[PDB]
Amino acid sequence: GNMEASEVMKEKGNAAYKGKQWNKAVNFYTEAIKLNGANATYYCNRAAAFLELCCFQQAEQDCTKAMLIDKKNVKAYLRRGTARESLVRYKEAAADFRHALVLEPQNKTAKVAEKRLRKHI
Amino acid sequence: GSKMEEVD
Repeated sequence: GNMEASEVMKEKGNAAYKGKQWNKAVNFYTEAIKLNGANATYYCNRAAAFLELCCFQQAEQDCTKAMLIDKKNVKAYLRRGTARESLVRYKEAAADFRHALVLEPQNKTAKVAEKRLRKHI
Repeated sequence: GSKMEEVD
């Protein structure tokens, strides 16, 4: 059914993403989401493809939807954080990088980011 | 560890 097709589309997205086919990835993930709109990982993955395209607003909206579906999605915070730091919104980035560390204390990406953001906040 | 460069 569509539930099963959705995971197939996700997996095709992941292959596209791994080969740097960023638009193809976006398009697979869009279809994944159209078939199953209640999966935080599908949105979080699409954010990642958008980040690579410099589509930062779209990445943010997607990380923001991923958190609605699942508050504990670590990568949604890391990725929204990155898009914000890219859009020079350093206060908002730090909040997200801080929250990722609340969920995943050892997270190396959030700790590197906090240190870099310190000298802008 | 969540590696932000990896999709899931």
